[PDB]
Amino acid sequence: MSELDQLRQEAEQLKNQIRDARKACADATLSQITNNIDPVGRIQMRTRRTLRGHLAKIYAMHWGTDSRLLLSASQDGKLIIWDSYTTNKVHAIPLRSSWVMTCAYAPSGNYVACGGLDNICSIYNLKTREGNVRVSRELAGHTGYLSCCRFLDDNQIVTSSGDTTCALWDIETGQQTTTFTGHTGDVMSLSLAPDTRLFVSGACDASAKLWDVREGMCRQTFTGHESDINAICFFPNGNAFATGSDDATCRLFDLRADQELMTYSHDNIICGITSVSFSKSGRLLLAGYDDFNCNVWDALKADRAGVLAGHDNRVSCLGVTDDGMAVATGSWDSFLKIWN
Amino acid sequence: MPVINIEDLTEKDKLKMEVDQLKKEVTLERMLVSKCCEEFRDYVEERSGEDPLVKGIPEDKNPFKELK
Amino acid sequence: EGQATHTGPKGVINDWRKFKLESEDEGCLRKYRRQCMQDMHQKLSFGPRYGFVYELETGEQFLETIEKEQKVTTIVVNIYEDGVRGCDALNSSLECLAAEYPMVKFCKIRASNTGAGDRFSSDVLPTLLVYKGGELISNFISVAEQFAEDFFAADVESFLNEYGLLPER
Ligand SMILES: [Gd]
Ligand SMILES: [Gd]
Ligand SMILES: [Gd]
Ligand SMILES: [Gd]
Ligand SMILES: [Gd]
Ligand SMILES: [Gd]
Repeated sequence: MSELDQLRQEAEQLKNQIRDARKACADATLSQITNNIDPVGRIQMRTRRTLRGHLAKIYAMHWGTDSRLLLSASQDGKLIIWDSYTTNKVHAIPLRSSWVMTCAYAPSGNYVACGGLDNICSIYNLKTREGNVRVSRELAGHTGYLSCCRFLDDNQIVTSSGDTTCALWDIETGQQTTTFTGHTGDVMSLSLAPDTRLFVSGACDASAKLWDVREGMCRQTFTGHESDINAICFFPNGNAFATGSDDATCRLFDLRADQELMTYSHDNIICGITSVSFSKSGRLLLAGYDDFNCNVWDALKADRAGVLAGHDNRVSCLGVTDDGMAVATGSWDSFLKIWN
Repeated sequence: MPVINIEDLTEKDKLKMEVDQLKKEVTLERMLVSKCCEEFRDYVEERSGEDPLVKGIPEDKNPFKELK
Repeated sequence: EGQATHTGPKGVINDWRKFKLESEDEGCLRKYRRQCMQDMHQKLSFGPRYGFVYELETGEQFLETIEKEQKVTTIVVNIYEDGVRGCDALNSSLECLAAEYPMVKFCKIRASNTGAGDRFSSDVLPTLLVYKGGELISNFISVAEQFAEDFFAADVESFLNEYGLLPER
């Protein structure tokens, strides 16, 4: 007969070894070094635009690289490409499922994707103009819901799934070029490193994994959260990233240190974090909680710098422009807002 | 030659792969958190002064100015 | 709360589930969409306890009102001083607002009565502080500057609404 119980122990002893290797470089926390840095002024953003058009809860949104066009997926089975400057609608795409979990905007603006409980990642060409009937490509493969997706370019897109996997597809052939396996739980979110050579992912096994796109395998596995990681976002310079989880805490992980540099939390905060985003300089870390509230964190000092949307329990998702000029919020009442 | 892989492996096939990855990760050379923090503080502090959401935007230089 | 169930993928999953418990327990889709949004105003719409701008006379009073208040109630406190421009207009506006948003508690107090003299110079007056759930949600120094010399309740409202500080629809 063969054996497993023992094989379950070499895993723990190895994890145990990695813990020590880490604990060996943990001489200080980030807040220590930033103790003399001046805290930021109270951050108070104001609504400049209100996007009207959806007929239901907004599930997810994503800014276009021009910091003007933005896409929004709703429970109304619609996908809307807006022009935030004028609040005008540019495209409107009927979906087959109301259960859209994510939507993405190709950096070129030529495409836009989305997917959800349909276990499929649908791609739409905005240039050939598939607004009414057409659907460029339907990426089938995952055996679990599609949690998130991010374009690498026009013929390459990465997806995360409830099937414990992440995949790199070739839009043209529509084949699952690479398959990133390793998580032991449902992958909830993913974030492309700025150079798109690497990308990180959060899952329900409480770990964040750094993957090499071009090489197709896991480089490192981060841990600290005792609960599911629901959101992950890369830091501006590519050397770190943030995570939000059900343990009501945000964590800053540095890639070179292979461990968390700081944690963001307060005793009054008891809901899970399902959304995280950095400001342009990375000084601010915006967090969306499951109670529809949003807190603005001072990435350096680890203290709340402010509240986004005055805790009106109306924030279901958010996003920051590449130019760091504005933040967008989705809501359960069907409206999106832009804040400066 | 990208790697394609279906998920109908056995628990053992996954455990194997797990210890393998874990070993690779163990051979990883790490940097002192201190050195990492200094660079984080450095990058952010010198850029936060130009961050639109940190300092605020002069009304004329705001793309989302009161529409007229 | 613990595990998420209203936002992100978790939200879609739980929305889909609660959906089924209703259709058998396109047309059923739209009904559900309306029910979720509807299901929210009601929980966010609380009883209209007030209707007037209350005057606080000491710092102890200030501290007492935000402390003992229900965590769901939004408290708008106005720190002012007579004679100082803008104050009167703001107080007028607040009286009308307090009457329209009975679920929002509106208060006013002289900078002198705060228990922090110099800290509040006419230069930053009037200052509008807004609390909720025991924590400070907004702090508007020189609020009067956010409006035209002559401003009325509807202006202060538009303003507060754009920071997401006022309830109901
Ligand atoms: Gd501001
Ligand atoms: Gd406005
Ligand atoms: Gd879990
Ligand atoms: Gd420097
Ligand atoms: Gd530097
Ligand atoms: Gd009104």
